[PDB]
Amino acid sequence: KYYGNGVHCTKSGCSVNWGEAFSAGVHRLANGGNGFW
Repeated sequence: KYYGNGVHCTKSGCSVNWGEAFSAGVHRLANGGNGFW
């Protein structure tokens, strides 16, 4: 179960793939590049 924050609970345990979250953050962060909405 992804929590829209690189946080998934697999095999009955919540953890962070990080690289998955990092990809989430970059999408949000790298979106505000001067323009181009």
